[PDB]
Amino acid sequence: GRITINGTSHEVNLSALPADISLNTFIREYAGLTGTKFMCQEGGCGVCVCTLTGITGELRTWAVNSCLTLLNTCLGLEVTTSEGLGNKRVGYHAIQQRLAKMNGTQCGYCSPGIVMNMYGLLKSKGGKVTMEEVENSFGGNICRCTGYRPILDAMKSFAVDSNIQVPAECIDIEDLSTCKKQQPKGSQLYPDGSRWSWPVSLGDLFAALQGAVKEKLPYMLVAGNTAHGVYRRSPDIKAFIDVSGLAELKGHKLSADNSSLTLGGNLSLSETMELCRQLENTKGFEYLSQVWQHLDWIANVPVRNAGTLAGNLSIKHAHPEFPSDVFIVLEALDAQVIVQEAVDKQQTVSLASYLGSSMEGKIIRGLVLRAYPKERFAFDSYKIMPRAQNAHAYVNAAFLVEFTADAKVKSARICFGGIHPEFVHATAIENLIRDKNPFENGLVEKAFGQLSTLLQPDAVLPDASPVYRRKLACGLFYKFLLKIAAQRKQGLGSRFVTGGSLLKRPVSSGQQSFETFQEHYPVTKATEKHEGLIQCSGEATYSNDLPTQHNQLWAAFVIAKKVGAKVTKVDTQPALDLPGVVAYLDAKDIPGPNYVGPKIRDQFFFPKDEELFATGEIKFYGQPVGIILANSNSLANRAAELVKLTYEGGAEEILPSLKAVLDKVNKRLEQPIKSTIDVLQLEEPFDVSSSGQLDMGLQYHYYMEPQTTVVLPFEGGLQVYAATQWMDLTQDTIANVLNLKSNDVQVKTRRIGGGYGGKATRCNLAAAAAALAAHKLNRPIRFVQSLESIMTSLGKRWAFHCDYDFFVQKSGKISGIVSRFYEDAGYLANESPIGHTVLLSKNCYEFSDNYKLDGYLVCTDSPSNTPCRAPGSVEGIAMMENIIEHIAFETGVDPADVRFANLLPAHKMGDMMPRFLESTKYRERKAEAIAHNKENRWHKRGLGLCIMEYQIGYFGQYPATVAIYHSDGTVVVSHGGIEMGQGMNTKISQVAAHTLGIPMEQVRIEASDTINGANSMVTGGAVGSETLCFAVRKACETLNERLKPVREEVKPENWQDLIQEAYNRKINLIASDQCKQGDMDPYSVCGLCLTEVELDVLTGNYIVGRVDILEDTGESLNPNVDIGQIEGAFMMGLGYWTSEQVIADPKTGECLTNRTWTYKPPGAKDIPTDLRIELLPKSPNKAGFMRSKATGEPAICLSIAVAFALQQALQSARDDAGVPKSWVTLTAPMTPEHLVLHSGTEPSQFKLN
Amino acid sequence: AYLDAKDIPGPNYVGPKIRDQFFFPKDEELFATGEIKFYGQPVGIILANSNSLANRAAELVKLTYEGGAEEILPSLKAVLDKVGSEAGNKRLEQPIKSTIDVLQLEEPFDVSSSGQLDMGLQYHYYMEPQTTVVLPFEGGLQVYAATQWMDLTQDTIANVLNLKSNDVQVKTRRIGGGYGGKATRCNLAAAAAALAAHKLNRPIRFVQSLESIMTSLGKRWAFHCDYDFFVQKSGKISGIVSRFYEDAGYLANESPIGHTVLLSKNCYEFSDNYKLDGYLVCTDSPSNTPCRAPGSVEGIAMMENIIEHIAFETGVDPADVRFANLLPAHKMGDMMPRFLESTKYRERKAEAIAHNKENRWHKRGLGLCIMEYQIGYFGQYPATVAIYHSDGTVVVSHGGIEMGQGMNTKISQVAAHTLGIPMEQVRIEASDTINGANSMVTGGAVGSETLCFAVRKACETLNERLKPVREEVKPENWQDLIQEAYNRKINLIASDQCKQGDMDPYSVCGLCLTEVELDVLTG
Ligand SMILES: Cc1cc2nc3c(=O)[nH]c(=O)nc-3n(C[C@H](O)[C@H](O)[C@H](O)COP(=O)(O)OP(=O)(O)OC[C@H]3O[C@@H](n4cnc5c(N)ncnc54)[C@H](O)[C@@H]3O)c2cc1C
Ligand SMILES: Nc1nc2c(c(=O)[nH]1)N[C@H]1C(S)=C(S)[C@@H](COP(=O)(O)O)O[C@H]1N2
Ligand SMILES: Nc1nc2c(c(=O)[nH]1)N[C@H]1C(S)=C(S)[C@@H](COP(=O)(O)O)O[C@H]1N2
Ligand code: MOS
Ligand code: MOS
Ligand code: FES
Ligand code: FES
Repeated sequence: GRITINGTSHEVNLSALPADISLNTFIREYAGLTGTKFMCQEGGCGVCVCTLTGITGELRTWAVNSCLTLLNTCLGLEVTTSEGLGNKRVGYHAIQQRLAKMNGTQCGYCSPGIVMNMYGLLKSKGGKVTMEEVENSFGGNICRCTGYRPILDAMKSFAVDSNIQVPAECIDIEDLSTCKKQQPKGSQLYPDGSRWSWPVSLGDLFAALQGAVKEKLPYMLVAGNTAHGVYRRSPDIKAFIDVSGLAELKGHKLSADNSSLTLGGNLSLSETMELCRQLENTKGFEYLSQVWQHLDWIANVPVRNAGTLAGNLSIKHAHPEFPSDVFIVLEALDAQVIVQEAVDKQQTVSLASYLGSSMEGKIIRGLVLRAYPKERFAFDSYKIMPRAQNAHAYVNAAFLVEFTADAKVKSARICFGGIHPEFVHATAIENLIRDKNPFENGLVEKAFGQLSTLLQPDAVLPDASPVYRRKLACGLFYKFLLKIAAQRKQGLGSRFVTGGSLLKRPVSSGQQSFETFQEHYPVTKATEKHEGLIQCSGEATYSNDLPTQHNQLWAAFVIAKKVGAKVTKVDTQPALDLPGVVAYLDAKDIPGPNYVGPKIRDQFFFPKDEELFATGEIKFYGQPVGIILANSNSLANRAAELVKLTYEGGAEEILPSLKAVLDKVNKRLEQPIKSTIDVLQLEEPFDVSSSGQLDMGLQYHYYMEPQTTVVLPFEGGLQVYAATQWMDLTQDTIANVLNLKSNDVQVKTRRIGGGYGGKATRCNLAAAAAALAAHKLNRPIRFVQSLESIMTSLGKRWAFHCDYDFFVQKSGKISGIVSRFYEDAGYLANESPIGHTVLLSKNCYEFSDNYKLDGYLVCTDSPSNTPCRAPGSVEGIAMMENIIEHIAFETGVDPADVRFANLLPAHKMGDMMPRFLESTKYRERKAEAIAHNKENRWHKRGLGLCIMEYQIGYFGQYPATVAIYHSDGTVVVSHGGIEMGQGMNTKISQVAAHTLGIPMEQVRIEASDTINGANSMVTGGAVGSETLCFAVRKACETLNERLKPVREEVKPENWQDLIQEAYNRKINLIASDQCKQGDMDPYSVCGLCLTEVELDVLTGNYIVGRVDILEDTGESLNPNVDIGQIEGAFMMGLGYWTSEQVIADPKTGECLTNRTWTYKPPGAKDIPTDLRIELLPKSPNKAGFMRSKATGEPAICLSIAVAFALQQALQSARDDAGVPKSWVTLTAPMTPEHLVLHSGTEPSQFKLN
Repeated sequence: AYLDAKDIPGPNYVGPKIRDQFFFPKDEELFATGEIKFYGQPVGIILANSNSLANRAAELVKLTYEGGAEEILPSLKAVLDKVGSEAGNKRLEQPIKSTIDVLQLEEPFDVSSSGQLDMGLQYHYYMEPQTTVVLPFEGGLQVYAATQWMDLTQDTIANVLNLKSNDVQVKTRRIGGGYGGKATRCNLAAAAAALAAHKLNRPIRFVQSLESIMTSLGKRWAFHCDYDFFVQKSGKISGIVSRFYEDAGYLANESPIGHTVLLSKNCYEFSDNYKLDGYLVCTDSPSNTPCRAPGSVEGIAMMENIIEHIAFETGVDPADVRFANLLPAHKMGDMMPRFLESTKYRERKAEAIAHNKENRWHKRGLGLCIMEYQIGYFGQYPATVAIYHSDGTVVVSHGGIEMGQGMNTKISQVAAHTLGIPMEQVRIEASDTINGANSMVTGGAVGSETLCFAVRKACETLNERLKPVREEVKPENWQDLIQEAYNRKINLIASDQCKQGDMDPYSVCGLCLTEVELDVLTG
């Protein structure tokens, strides 16, 4: 057994490894290379992406997901990880260096995956790509920090057509212009009774396959192992047969007369796509440009490189409910399947026949496509997704229409997926249009109506509403007829034409405007990130990058699934029967209080008791009752699912959502905010009044580093390596739950791969579980929570509902507001954001005894909700800006004019807003959207304006130690702050360098720990960076004071001499200080966003176009850091208002949206096409630190501008639909589903003229 | 792999970027490049996948030599026999020239004699062998070094590898004995392990075999003394002439000779009547290094041996020769009479002489030694102390190295005493180059008390901060005080140091009486 990684050979003893070990597990735990991450384990996120190289007799390199690829299919290949491309000593790779120097890495957890995707892309294309291709290729790489713009600028600069400005220190890429697969003979047996075969011929395959069938072994024909990503591979699989090495299952044959194309069953989707580009200029196969487009909508680059045609169809075969895009395309083209059942025994059958017949002992040998000449055949297809890429379809469709000489239908194949498991063809519609001209009077009207009636979609959560899916399938057929009308020069009505087009998305771009002041350098300089290069190279270590410890085990939660019930009996035997499963631990094992929190509690974070392990009534679906420990992460997760719980009782009403509780209205409601106005008096006169609602759901943090703690038993205490924003609380919780001394519980947190609030407190269920296990079993424990564990058992941004009345003059001037809001706490009242909702409820508007505000905390049967970027602040701004927009709507006054009518006097927003509307050309662009909306029925433009005054305040204390080395005058800092991607360390390095008077490069920041970080408050509130900067500058001012007398006496010529002279005098070159609440004055951050959208009314899909952001950052400590904070914050908010959606099962309470398959944050193509950010000039802060303002949180509150833009577009559709002019409740999120449901569209409106 | 001097990025030099006159006056190579200076001089390293294989493979690397020394002179005796005791040769220096060119007696004498004192090398025999483990880490190095001086280990590695000091982090939790042999000789293995870790980008473990340690590394400096004494019948010293020679091995670095001179008079009275000349001798042998009480051993040995020789020439009892020479109104004058009385010296000394008259082949002996040992301070030593708000437990991380001498035991007592909490509540964490940044070597027997001073001072800062809170809330217990301090955002972390001059120097008086029995036929 043999694999090459980064140019080094590894002998693989297969007998000793799991049969199903992933390339990821092998890379991380056996080669010891921790650059390659994991998070989703299912192909959706990209953090695990590496490249394979193998033998036309030429070397091909392609990206794969290391989490999905099985080690045993990689034998003899060369594996490349980020570490393989460069490192500090040998020099960083062009791609690594370009991503760091162009500000495309924050937390850094996605950076290696990004680098290796780009490497894969460049190598597969002989180093020649377009900017468009580069932007198309990162659908599989989720970044939660950068908003992707700088990632796209960096990677686009490698393109032949690059128009990107590259920094002059960036090196040039090597020439990329254009090892053999190992295939042992016979099987390889495994202790557990598993077999691998590496057949070279079809004879060998059928030997292996007949073998497996006769010994009654469940088998798998292994290509990419990507199907696991969609439906988990059965544990019952014993015979693995690698088919990635059979030539006979690859390749293609154009028939002699160009009448048919035969495709290898196990061509990869990427190979099928390259084959499409080659044959799309061949008469009769021009339609393969549409097949290419539909394959480009499937999954992402690495899944398409690894995944195969036959693999996909095998999913459809096993799972009829699976709306395969390969299936719907091939069914519409009447593809034939070559089913082979021995070396000399094969049948060519219809797709439908393949699907209806057993495949036991049989393979797909190939697929047969016939020629469809351009003018005689119209072929088109659709995949409507909730975001731009890498999301399964609401509905997909493929349409094949043959036309006779006199423009009539000879035949039609009209196919939909996402309707119901037995629906394929719209048969009544194919028969309707047969032998007719589709454009003849009344036919399309009759066709919709009929189609609308025959679509009866199922309703299996978490799939979208049946009503949306029916309206979508109809709109798609309409869209097809509009498109082919345009192509065949059939007359259409001016207002209907664009209905047949897909939205224009140009190559995205950004602009940044900011000031720097050389007189403060290195402060206010725009710099790379302190850890940028180590983040991109995979040198940077996170908690789970700790090396393999001897006798280590992995932990996973065992969960209760019955809300209101009590667990009376636990059977662990099925878990413990698996070899490598060691133990189960529950509440009975906890020495100390069964409590997740500190010994001394407060009234904000910790007012309500929270168990580590449930001992009473189960409070939510997913509540942990214990942990399994096993010798692999895979086995721990699988064994934990096998522990059987017996329940006694159960709640007869489960209310797992804010809507469920409020619809039933009580012990679940508390009223922390009670207005001093009992009834609004409104003595002022008013011309317009109305009532409305605002509804905003949960948001999953989606940090790319999962919840992680490693605990080592050490010299009678514990060493804890925790991904936490608050080490002190981790330490406190572990010491309390185990009855230990805190000084024996040492926590080290060098960095975390994002937190956004979700690692403030929810890190401690896993940290305390891991520590419990390490303490009891006296062994290292690794607890890397699965995405499903995190999303099922841990909380999220609090959901928000508001009911309001407003009373205004015809100018939009507010006479009164009554508002009631409810925030969804989950099952515990802890960590309420309601204070900040109230703080920002007035935004920048003038009130006078005329704003009645009542606020309720609501407990639901769901995980305890937690802080998420700008908690309370987002809802406070959303609430007030919504009412502003609703006012504009009812009064007919422009939204800028309602804001002007209501602004506070003598206010910064009064200078900023007019200058912003001037520079963004707001007035002409608003008139433009309206003029366009008048000319077009199915494509609508909106412009949304959001303004804000965000409050910044300080809390807690943060220590910092600074030491100068006498050897060379270089500096180290270890502090109580956590670097989570926000550039705390970058800013700290500039401040230490500025204060001491030395270069930035001479400053290094070390790991945060419970020595130099003892007692430190949680890193959050956006003030972390400036707070640690205050601590470090104070410590450095102490060093300066000690150095001053040595300066004056020896008058040194340089820093090295000053420091050695101070060492000779025994000056202490170590200073420890802190920053505490009150060291700095609090302040506000004013921001404005203008967002432009184009809405496709028929699908609900939109493209966010130009976005303009102006924020007061004061004099920015680092414009690069602050631009990146604004883009990231805005983009997380753009997610909240677009594609991110959490669905709780209304009968069980289970969080159904619990993996990448079912939860969709912004991708690379979901961002604004034109992102322009301005840091306000000539605006020094009188308060805070060094004239600067925080940037980590405020911009997420401006993101509702996107919803305001879709709202204008949706209102224009409603107008055209004849809906009486009426407000539609704004919703986080504004999904395609939401917009089609409220657009007033009816299939009777589907006209050609 | 095999690595040698060709693979060194920076200077081929074991030591700091900025050198002194005591530790680093003379060039020392990591790997030899021209003339081999001693048998066992490393020229490179082999790296292998086990300790056994690495050691076996080292012996298989085939060296070809050219030329070779006329005469190899590997011991103090060899250099003095071949060169003579007179310095007018590159191998002999005279750091100590008596201001007396020739001794003139201002007192008359009844007995004169000449003698020699010969003391050889001593191997430290630390039970943990010379050990360094180096990990590549975020473009830098993590260094797990068995060292008495992290700062020198960091400085040396950073210099030889052309790295920033802040990218070379040394952690030393404890060592299994040092006794001076891990002050500087640790850095041959540490520099080599780091070079390999940096070049090969893998973890390197260097655990030096006993043979490697005793062949390639130095030892307690050997001592030779030639002396004349001139005394009265009583044993009262009229004059001494003393020449001594200390064996440096091939380099003059880390001379103990200054300490030999400081204790040469021990606790006896002299009047411009002690001629002392001291020579440093370079031998074809590993560079010799500090070993427990370097120079102090030889200085006391020299003076006490002269007392014992005087005793034997005059027939006066060794205690009585000491009485005749004691400095006036000295602590030793109070201690020695009480010591001789309580040990029953006079009786046991007579019992041994009586036993010896009766038995030809089984002889008894009684040996008396007295000393005044000088304790002085040098360098700066940092300490960081933190109190946890959760439970009031305390952690310390400092620039001292625990090598068994009980430094952490004493620190915990002092931190506990200063803060007013039980000892059990105090933990000491590993020494590192962050909280121990720039810290001097742990040696000179003052390490423990110097760190105790640094820790006490940090704990006094914490008390000053706790004082206002204690007077305001009048707490029932320490945990309540600490949590109230945390509530008011009092900083419960303090960092401070102890430097030379913070405490006053002093002497340690001691006496020893030893009884032996000797089998004359076997030895
Ligand atoms: C993140 C992600 C997103 C995706 N998005 C989409 C999407 O939007 N639309 C969509 O349609 N699909 C989607 N897919 C599915 C993807 O297309 C398939 O997983 C892939 O095509 C499977 O091929 P494979 O080589 O990986 O199969 P494997 O997992 O290796 O094998 C799958 C099955 O096929 C069988 N098999 C393999 N070769 C043959 C053969 N020649 N004859 C018979 N049986 C055979 C095996 O026995 C096995 O049971 C997605 C997958 C992932 C991971
Ligand atoms: N890259 C990155 N940026 C981030 C976060 C994060 O986890 N990763 N957290 C956000 C949140 S919720 C806060 S409170 C701040 C935390 O750091 P700061 O207080 O130093 O700005 O950064 C913000 N920006
Ligand atoms: N157990 C033990 N005791 C020891 C040593 C040692 O290595 N181990 N070294 C000795 C030497 S040479 C010195 S200088 C000191 C070092 O510690 P101290 O200076 O704090 O007493 O302890 C002495 N006692
Ligand atoms: O305070 Mo930010 O971690 S929700
Ligand atoms: O000073 Mo002791 O380390 S020879
Ligand atoms: S861990 Fe592999 S794609 Fe997410
Ligand atoms: S930098 Fe991309 S996920 Fe944090």
